[PDB]
Formats: sequence, C-alpha cells, structure tokens
Amino acid sequence: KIYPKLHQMDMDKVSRVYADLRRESISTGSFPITVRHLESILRIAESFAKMRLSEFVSSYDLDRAIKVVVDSFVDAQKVSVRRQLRRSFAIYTLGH
Amino acid sequence: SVLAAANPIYGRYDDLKSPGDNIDFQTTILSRFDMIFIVKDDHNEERDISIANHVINIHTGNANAMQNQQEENGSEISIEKMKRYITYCRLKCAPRLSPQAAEKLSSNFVTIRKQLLINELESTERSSIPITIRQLEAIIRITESLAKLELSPIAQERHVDEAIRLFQASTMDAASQEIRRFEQELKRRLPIGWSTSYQTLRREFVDTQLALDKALYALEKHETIQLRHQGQNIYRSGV
Amino acid sequence: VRKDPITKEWTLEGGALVLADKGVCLIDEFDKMNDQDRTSIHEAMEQQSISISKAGIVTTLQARCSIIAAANPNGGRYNSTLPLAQNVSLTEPILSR
Amino acid sequence: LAPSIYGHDHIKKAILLMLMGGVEKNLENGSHLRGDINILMVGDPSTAKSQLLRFVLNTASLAIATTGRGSSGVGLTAAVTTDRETGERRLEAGAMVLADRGVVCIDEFDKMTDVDRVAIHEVMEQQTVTIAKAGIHTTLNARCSVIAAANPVFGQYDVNRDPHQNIALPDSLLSRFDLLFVVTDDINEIRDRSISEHVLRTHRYLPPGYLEGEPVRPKLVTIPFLRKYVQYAKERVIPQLTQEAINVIVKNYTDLRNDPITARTLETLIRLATAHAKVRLSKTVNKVDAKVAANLLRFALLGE
Amino acid sequence: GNLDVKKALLLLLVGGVDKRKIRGDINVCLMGDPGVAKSQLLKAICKISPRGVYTTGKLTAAVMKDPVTDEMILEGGALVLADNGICCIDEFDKMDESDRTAIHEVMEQQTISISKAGINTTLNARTSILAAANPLYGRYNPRLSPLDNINLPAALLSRFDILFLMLDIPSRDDDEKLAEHVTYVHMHNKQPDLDFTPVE
Ligand SMILES: Nc1ncnc2c1ncn2[C@@H]1O[C@H](COP(=O)(O)OP(=O)(O)NP(=O)(O)O)[C@@H](O)[C@H]1O
Ligand SMILES: [Mg+2]
Repeated sequence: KIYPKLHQMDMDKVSRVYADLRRESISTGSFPITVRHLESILRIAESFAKMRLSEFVSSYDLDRAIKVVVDSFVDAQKVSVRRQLRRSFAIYTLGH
Repeated sequence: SVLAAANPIYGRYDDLKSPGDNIDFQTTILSRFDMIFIVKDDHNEERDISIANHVINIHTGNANAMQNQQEENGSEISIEKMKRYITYCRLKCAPRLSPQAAEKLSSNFVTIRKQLLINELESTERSSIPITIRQLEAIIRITESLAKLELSPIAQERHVDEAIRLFQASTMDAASQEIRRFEQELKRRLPIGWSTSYQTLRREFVDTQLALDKALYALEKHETIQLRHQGQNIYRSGV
Repeated sequence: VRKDPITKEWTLEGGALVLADKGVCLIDEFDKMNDQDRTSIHEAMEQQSISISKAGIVTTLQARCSIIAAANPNGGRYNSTLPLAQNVSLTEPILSR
Repeated sequence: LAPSIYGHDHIKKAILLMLMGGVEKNLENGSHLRGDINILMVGDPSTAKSQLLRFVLNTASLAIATTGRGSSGVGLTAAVTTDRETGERRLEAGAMVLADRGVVCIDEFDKMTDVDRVAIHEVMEQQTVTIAKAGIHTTLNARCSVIAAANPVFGQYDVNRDPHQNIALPDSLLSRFDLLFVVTDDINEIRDRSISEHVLRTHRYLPPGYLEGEPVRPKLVTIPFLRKYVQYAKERVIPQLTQEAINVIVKNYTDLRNDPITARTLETLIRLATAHAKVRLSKTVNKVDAKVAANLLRFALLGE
Repeated sequence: GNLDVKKALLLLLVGGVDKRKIRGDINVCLMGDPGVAKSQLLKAICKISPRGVYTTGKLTAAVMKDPVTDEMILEGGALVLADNGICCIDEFDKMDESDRTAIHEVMEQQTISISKAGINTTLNARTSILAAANPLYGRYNPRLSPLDNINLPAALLSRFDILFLMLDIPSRDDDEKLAEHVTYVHMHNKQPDLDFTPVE
C-alpha cells in the first residue's frame, strides 16, 4: 500500500555524507563506495518511512538511514583507522 | 552494431597494475570494437557532490519536470522522435569522405600507430589494447556517422576532427596507460624554486639515454616539478 | 531453458530470482558458491531482470528481488587488522551491489 | 586478385596457384597423390585474412564458406538424415563434400573444437571422408583446396616463442597444409602510410549511377576475365613434368632441407611448380616454374 | 634402406615357437618421426600376412549392439580379428586407456575379456602387435628419451620384443636420392627400377 515520497530533502547533508564516504573510501581495501550506495541511503530512508506507513520520508527516517549506512561503512574498517574515521563521520550521525 | 559492457579483472580497474593484467579480453576481440572506453571512478569531491545533487533530483521526482522542460525548450528530443530519426538517417544518407578528410584520416592513422609503437618500446611488450588498420576503418565509420546526423552527403574536415577526437578520447586513452639515479641527480642539482631549461638537462644526462622523460613524467605527476613556459623550463616547484 | 518433454521445443524455467519476484531471495553460505554460479546474480541484483538468450529463446524476465546473503570471511574467521577486500574474496562489482 | 587488399603479394600468389592446383596422380593398386594446394594464414588481427577468404569465396568456381565455431565436425563431413520422401536413412553432404573439385574457406580455424578438427584430417590426407554409422558404411569424395585463417594461441604472434608454441594446431595437422603463412601487423610508418592511403582510396569508392552519399541497394585484369582464365587453365592444360624442372626442384629441396622441412615439402614444391606451369598455359613444367615455386615456398618457410 | 627394420618385420610373420605357456608371438614398435612415413610400411606388411589387420589408435572388444537393426551383437575388436595374425597399430601413441588396457591383456594373456551386459567372456587373441608411434611437438629430439618424446608409457614399451627408433635426418646424400625417386614417380606415373627383383 505505501510508497513514501522524498521531500524537504537535506540534499546538502546526503551530498556531504556521500562525498566524505567516497573520499575516505579511497583506502584501497575498504568497502567500495559507489553511486548505488548513494541511492541505497534513499532506499533505506524510504523503507523506514514504509515502517511508519508514512507516505512522506521525514528527517528522522533519513537520519536513521544515514546512521545505518555510515555505521555499516565505519564498521567494515580496520582498527588502525576506525576510531579516527568514526570521529570524523560523527558530525553527520551523532547529531541524531 | 555490438554495444558491450564489461568489468576489468579484479572488478575495480586496479590502476597501479598493468593493463595486460587488468583486461580479460584477447587482442582479437578487442580489435573488433571501434571504440573502447575504460571507465573509472574519479573520486573527485566536486564531481561527487555534483553527482549527488543530480541523483537526489532524480529520486525526488524533480527530474520528471526537468526533462519535459528540456524537451519543450528544444534542447532535448524524446525516445519516439529520436527512434524515427535514427531510422530516417539510416535510410536517406550514407556519406563519403572528401579528399581532404581522407588525407587527415590517413596521417592520423600513422600518428597513432607511431604512438603505440613507442609505448610498446617504453613498456617492452606488445600492447593489449591494439591499433590496427581495422581501427582506421573505425575512425572512417565514426566520421561518416557524424556526417550522417545532419544528412550531409559528404563528411568534411570538421567531422574528421570530431571522429579523431572521439577515438583519442576512447581507444587511445585505453592504450595510453636507473631512472632512480637520474631523478635524485636532478633533485640534487636543481634546488627548490629555480629553473633548468629542458635541453640543457637533456645534454647533461646524454653526456653521462631515454631515462630523462620517464623521470620528468614521474616528477611532474608529483608536486616536486612543474613544466613551466611551454615545457621549456623544468621548475622545481614543490619538495 | 529446457527441451519441453511434451511439446518437444525449447521453453524457459524460472530460477529462484524468478520464483521470488517481488520478494526476497536468501543465499546462505554465499562464500561457498562457485564463482560462475555467483556471477549470475548481477543483472537480477541491480537491473532487477534476467536476460536469457539461448537455444533461439531471446527474452528478459522480471526479477524484482531483495537478496540477503550470509558469508564467512576468508579462512573461516574475520581479521580486524585487514581491510574488507582482504577479509573476503568477493570482488567490488558484487560487493557494491 | 583482391585489388582492394594492399600488400600480401606472396599470399595472393599462393592463392592464385591454389585456385589452379596441380595435376592429381593415380598409380599402381589405385594409389593416389593429391593435387590440391592447402593454405593456412595464421597471424595478427586485422591482417586481411578473412577478407582474403571472402575474395576467394567470390572468385573460385566452387567455394564453400565455413567458420570455426559455427562448424560442427558432422556438419563439415556428412550427416545422416531420414529422407521424408521415402523414410530411409540418407546422407546429407557437408561442406567438405560440397566443395569437391572446388575449395573450402575456413575462417577462425584455430577456434574449432578438436572433435571437428579430427574430421579435417581425412580430407587433407586422403581427399575423402569415411562414414561408419547408422548402418551406413561408405566413403565420399572431398577433393578440394582448403584455405584457412587462424590466430596464434596469444592474441598476436609472439616472435620470442617457437611456431609450435605460437600456433594452436597439432603438427599432425600443420604438416598437411602445403603453405603455412605467418603474417603480422608489425608497425612501420612507411608501410602504415602506404596501407592507409590505399584503404582511404578503397573507402572513397562510389558504384555507378548512385548519387553522392546515397545508400546502396599498373595493368590489371578484371575479375570476370580472371575467373575465365582460371577456368581455361583448369580445363585445357595438364602440365607434364620435365627433367630441367626436376633439377631445380631437387637442388632447392635439398638446400632448404640441409640448412620444419619434411618429405611432404617436396611434392608441395612440385604442386606449386605445376600450378605455375598452368599459369603459363604451358603443356610442360619448366625451370622457371620450379624457380618461382621454390622462391614462394622459401618465403613461406623462412619469412624471406 | 631400413633393412634392419625389414629384417625384424619378417620375424613377426614367421614367429617363434610356442610350448607348454611359452608364446610364438613377436612384437615391434616403430617409433620416431612422422616424416619417415612409417604407415605405408605397416600397410605393406599387413597385406603380406594371411590373417592380419590394419588399424589406428584414433581396438577393444565391446557389446556393440544396434549395428543396422536395433539388434544384439558382440564386437570382437581388431585384436581378435588378428587372432593367429598381426594387428598393425598405426598412430599407436594416440590410443585411449580402454584400448591401452585391451593391448595390455592381449600382449600378456593373448586374450581380451568382457564383463558387459551380462556377457562374461575371454575372447582368444593369439596376436603379434606391430605398432607405429610419433612424437609430441611433431619431431623427435634424439638427445631426449623416447619417454620424453612420445606419449606412450614405459611399462608398455618394455613388453615389446624389438624397439626401432627410425629418425629422419637431413642429408645431402640421402635427400637427392629420395627426391629423384619421388620425382620419377611424379614424372612417369610409376616407381623407378629397383636394382633387384622382389618376391611377390
Ligand atoms: N592490407 C590491407 N589492405 C586493406 N585493408 C586491409 C588490409 N589488412 C587489413 N585490412 C582491413 O582490415 C579489416 C579486417 O580484415 P580481416 O580480414 O577481418 O582481418 P583478419 O586478418 O581476418 N583479422 P582476425 O579475423 O581478427 O584474425 C578489413 O576491413 C580489411 O579491409
Ligand atoms: Mg579473420
């Protein structure tokens, strides 16, 4: 029944999240961030709005989606860099 | 026409590895493609920001209106009209090359063949991405297709320039991809912020001899050197 | 594609990603697959279709699946001193999907 | 031959002699020596190997085209089928049988599966194919010049390595070809300029009556004349071998052998000389024919 | 030439003495280059023998049912046709393992066995094996072993009574003679005079 629309989008936040994920993903062995991951943030936000049966995606859905994708990226990193990367990415996710 | 899409061996292109190790395909099948594009994630942050804004405009549904405005503005055409137009071009026109176009194409062929020869010498192996007389016919077909858009019954100099440019942008770019003593000699003898005119470095290194241009390519990729002033001045710009 | 036993002609048989169209497909022990089996996933996993062209059949099926897969790292156990691509043998085009 | 192909002069010479193969011998107890000339072009991509096959396909009186992947071994020799007119098992001629007293063209020859190439051997060795299946036990004539195109095992010929390592085919098959040609797309500015300006002249062609840019629906003979000349020479002259030619042949054969050469090389030289005598329309083979035959086989073996 | 080989090839036809078993069969393999064209020699001596048969490695017995009609028969292979005769195995290096095991049983027991489709038998194979084999990579290197040059296994080669490695060596002497002989055949459509009278 439910098909959530994106609206009021924090375009700059998702853009900065993807840009930073791409930059820090230049580490040769890391999880290979690609445009399909950018679209994945939007799919995940839509799924969270789906869980609420909400035909619009709120900021809470998008923020939870960003938290999932960033944590999934950070969790895949080796311990030598994971603290520094988690601290760097915290501005996007621990604001929620 | 065959339009084919593929990933390299190791999935991601693995830039520091040899192209002959990254590319699965034999030179036989590769030669049958008029244009081979090697596509890479540039990872440039400005580009990634731009792509992110664009993709968001797709998923938000803004792009549905944007394409319609672009079509009505005459800056774009639809699937249907373009389909009919390709059919019309394929049935009305089949242009020849003018003599001038023919000469430019011929000299371009010998030029790219020379580039491939020297690259195979510099890498001491036969190139995986080939340049062959079949690939001259690739540039011929591309020239003709470019004239075939506008239904011009002959291709001209302008169409050959664009055909050459596209082949350079695709198949050549696919093909395009002791010095340790000479580079530290240059670092020792040219300190920071000063210029060595190139020909004097060539004379000095020869007087000790092709290692020179490898050293310059490496040091130019790094920040340490900058080829100023039409390439005449080797400038120790960086560290 | 199978040679139809009663019609004596070629016909398609939908695989798991056809059966689970508008659904989920669940590949447990994903790292144990043969790589020729694994790389069949790609089209259905991103373009959400299967394009068979065999025995004179030529058509594209719908494969609208969310695939959830479970894998062990290389050697049987993870290593947090290695980055991901060295923990597991999966290549970037399948990992990105 | 093939005026739209630059260069490849020795190959076009061999092709001409292969269109005009030497006389077949029949001996005591019906023993047989073949008269076809079998050519293999192996080499780099874009070296006109397929185009030369397509010219031969358009020029011989009777030519059958084949390609390595597209050819089954059964589809090549002959196949059993039921004749629905009566209901009996009957043979259907394959490419090698249909080309009898003609030629067979094989593109992408090294791409064949070996159970296909196992069926090539009897045509080359005996000019015949033997069937022993379905209660059908027969032998069929397949007397034809095979001309084939191939690539090395690597995408291009690797001069660092031996011909048996470059070339995929068994020596038990390579020895059956009369002339094994190795060609390369070796880069050189002068040759590249020449071939390029030729190819541009070739692509600037316009057939008669068509408008500019409209889509289609130093002495040299015309292809119809050339086809007539080949028919004349095949039908009307059977060159007889002669001692003055034999002297050249034995001198050249011993010299070539006493520096890959084998006993089969000798009757190849005889075939090439006999075919060149057919080019002269002469009732005898002569010292000129043996000299040209040895020069051309020397090119093929030494890359002279 | 090759009169040592020809002298050995005769002793296949006359054979030794069998006794209560002790065996009369004698076996020979003609190894080396294909340019010697040994196949014609096998063809010749096959025609000499009153009971022999010419074959290719490209031999085993089998229940080869459905010959013409859908119908039951047991095919005794060429090694059984060669019972009390010569089996001339051309292309001997090319044979497959079923034929290798067939040759093994006849060269040891002078039988070939069946355990197929319910049929359990031993067919008689008192046969002498004449074989011809050719090297890998086309031409034999004389400094390397026959085991290096040819596909056949050593244990099988050990069971032959005579082994002839007839190589092809280029020669300013021999090649003129072979060339004149062959060119005579092409020029006169018959072989030259032999300098002796053969037995038919
Ligand atoms: N000497 C030549 N003169 C003119 N055109 C040539 C020449 N050599 C190659 N070409 C062109 O190259 C193209 C490919 O020729 P083709 O006969 O398919 O090459 P090939 O030797 O068969 N290559 P491949 O099938 O990949 O092994 C044709 O369009 C020819 O016109
Ligand atoms: Mg070809």
